[PDB]
Amino acid sequence: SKVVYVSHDGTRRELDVADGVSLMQAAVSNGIYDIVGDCGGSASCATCHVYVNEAFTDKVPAANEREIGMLEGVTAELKPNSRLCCQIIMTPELDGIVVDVPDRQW
Ligand code: FES
Repeated sequence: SKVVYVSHDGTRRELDVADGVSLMQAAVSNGIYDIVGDCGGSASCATCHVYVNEAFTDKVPAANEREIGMLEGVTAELKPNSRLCCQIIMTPELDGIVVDVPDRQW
């Protein structure tokens, strides 16, 4: 299923991501270096911060309490569409989801 990662400079990278893989796992394993994923995906670090495109923000499962506690500490601007992408699990229904990657994670 297609996921489009748009870097801060505007370059769009479309990856095909298998069911059940987090957007963070697909990013880090494919050289999307602007997503760090330091804690390994347990919503313990805030370094997989992305901005979910408005056409998909309400299409993905809501942020649980742990993700909310960690989003508080993102280093780039926190926005209404900020999410930790290790919390976004790919499904066929999300095909085409676009996320914009901030210019910093640390
Ligand atoms: S990889 Fe650590 S919060 Fe997402």
